[PDB]
Amino acid sequence: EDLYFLIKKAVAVRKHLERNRKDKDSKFRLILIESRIHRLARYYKTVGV
Amino acid sequence: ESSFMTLFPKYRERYLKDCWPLVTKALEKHGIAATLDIVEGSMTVKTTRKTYDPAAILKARDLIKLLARSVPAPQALKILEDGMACDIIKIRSMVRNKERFVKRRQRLLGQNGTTLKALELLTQTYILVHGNTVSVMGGYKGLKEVRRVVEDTMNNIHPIYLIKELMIKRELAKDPALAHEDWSRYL
Amino acid sequence: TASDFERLLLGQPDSSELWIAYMASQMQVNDLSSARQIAERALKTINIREETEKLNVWIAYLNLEVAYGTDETVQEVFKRACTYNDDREVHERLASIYIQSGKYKEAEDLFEKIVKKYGSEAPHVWYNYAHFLHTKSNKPEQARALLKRATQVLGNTKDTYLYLLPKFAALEFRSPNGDREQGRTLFEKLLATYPKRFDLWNQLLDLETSASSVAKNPADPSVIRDLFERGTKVKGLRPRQAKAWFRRWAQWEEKFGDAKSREKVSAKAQEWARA
Amino acid sequence: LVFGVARIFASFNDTFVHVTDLSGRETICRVTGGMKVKADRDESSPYAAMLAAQDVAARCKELGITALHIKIRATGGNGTKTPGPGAQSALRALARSGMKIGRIEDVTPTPSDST
RNA sequence: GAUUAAUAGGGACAGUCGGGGGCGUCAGUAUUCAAUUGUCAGAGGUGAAAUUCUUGGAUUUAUUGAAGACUAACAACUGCGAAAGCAUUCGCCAAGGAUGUUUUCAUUAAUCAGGAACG
Repeated sequence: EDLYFLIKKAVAVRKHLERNRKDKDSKFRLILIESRIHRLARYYKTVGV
Repeated sequence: ESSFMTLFPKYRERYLKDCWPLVTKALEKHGIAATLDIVEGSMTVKTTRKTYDPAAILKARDLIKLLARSVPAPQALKILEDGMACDIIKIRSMVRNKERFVKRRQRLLGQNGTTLKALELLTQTYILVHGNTVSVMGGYKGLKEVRRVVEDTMNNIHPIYLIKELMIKRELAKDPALAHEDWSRYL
Repeated sequence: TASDFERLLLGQPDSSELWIAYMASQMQVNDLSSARQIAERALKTINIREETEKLNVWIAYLNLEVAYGTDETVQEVFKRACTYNDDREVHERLASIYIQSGKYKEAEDLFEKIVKKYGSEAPHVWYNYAHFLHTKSNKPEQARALLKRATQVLGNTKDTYLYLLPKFAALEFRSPNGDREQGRTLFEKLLATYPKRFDLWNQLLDLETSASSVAKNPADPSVIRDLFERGTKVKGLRPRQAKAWFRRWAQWEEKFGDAKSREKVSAKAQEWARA
Repeated sequence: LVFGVARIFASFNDTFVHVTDLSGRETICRVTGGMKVKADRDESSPYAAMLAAQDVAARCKELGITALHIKIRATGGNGTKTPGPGAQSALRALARSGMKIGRIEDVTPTPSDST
């Protein structure tokens, strides 16, 4: 599923961020993809999932 | 035989072709040969045996580097005089900010080049601004002074302050009674 | 047992102390590859953010391999510890580990390679090198040669210069083979090159009124009285710092017990306050 | 035909004529503008260069080298990379003082690093 | 029981693109320090000067050692990153743009009060 691929990329980016936590542009990539997680998770929780 | 060479670009090629006979004329006058390669774009200057002047080959290497940097051609032939000497000041690594470098280079340029004309009249030089580099000329004292001026206008001291200091320099140098002390109280 | 251990790892999967207790129990029962598996699964299943927990498992793995492993696996886990954690930190921990384990020669080689790599910006690594040589290896001349290399490697920023030289001087004051006379050498040159730093004067007074002669653990009251006099005689003292230095002199003469000198501190304080 | 190495360090305020061996290790002779005119303003002058050049030319002809290969540099670290009036006048006066040149080579210590 | 498949979505895959980021690695010079020699009277600054170093040898010539710094000439009416910004080689790690597809849930969309990350 699309949300499943998004949370896959989310945990991959989180793994790289904890590999080097002083990578703040990739931290910004992480907060962007987390905002996308929140939005699509709510919008596909409204339907019943 | 002792050879110097460099490479000119493909917008300067037409310049060098329609502008070459005077370069090779003055250099035959100094007894040195030179030709123009077009399929590669190199100017090759070759000292002959009839070269009575030994400085003419170093002056010719300075010629070929100014014509590679697209300095005007018989200004570069005016380098064949005694007190003339070229110099280049890179400023793209002196200024670390892109837009501040652009603003400082056009602050150097000034309104309609009036500050450029004032500098070259005050220091008896020629100034060319080739973007990241600046081509300067003149007597060696003038060379030191214009290197000082370009580093201050890159360190954001204004050329109107520098022309103030240079005209005060000029007047306090031409009067003879004040010949040697520290004149920083006037500047 | 393993079942209770799996229960507590189900209860607290983050808990690296119970992780190293688990692999510690497995290094007691001597299945060392199983202990390797425990620490690997620790690095996998501990919650990701907890850097102190993961580096605790890292340090435990380094101790495990320098104890029961071999040179090849200590270098390999050294490498992966670098690529997963802070490089200078894991080098410092392997330095301390070799210090505890007594492998002082390969310790020295790692000290060399860390002072080549991270000697550009870290003063504590040169401090630990000098600490090693004023401890076990007994090379104080080589340590001050390292100090020359240190003022070579670092910038001339105030933290680097004026904090590596007093740290070295303090190490000389705290190690008897380091020669508190070399400590006074460094501090005399420091007060020469900057006579305006009353915090450095105060720190010199601290280490001189502290246990300076480590071979028998006293302070030295003659040169203490001398340096208190010179500190009263240098220029730049604000009245608060002057009162603080007079209080420090008075309290040192109270620990000494010389009431004549205590009275002299009070008389010096009043004749200085008269201004 | 003996060859030599004359290295020039012609800054804008001083000028060093300095002949060394072909290896560049044994300094044969060295003359400056203070051994010349020694005027702290005229310390870099084409005339002072002429004086230094005839001095070293007379000495290198006293020791019989008859030829050179000149090495040219300037303040190549951060200052200007061009040589000076001392350099041009000195080489002119040298090859007017008589010896023959082989190849000419100017090597200035350029940086890839400056700031 | 379930529409056009949107000339708005997000994704997947493949070839790519990037002086984008982080970590390490590889060089390159120039400067400073130190040494070794050849030194052998100034050097050094200036518009003139002065300070200063200078028979234990300055400045120089050459070879090394150590250090920090930055990546010149290619360098742009360019390229990448939202910005500040980004220029040696190589490697690793995620990410991002465009292209194309015989790829899918079919409103998920757009805007910013409050607030939050990077300078």
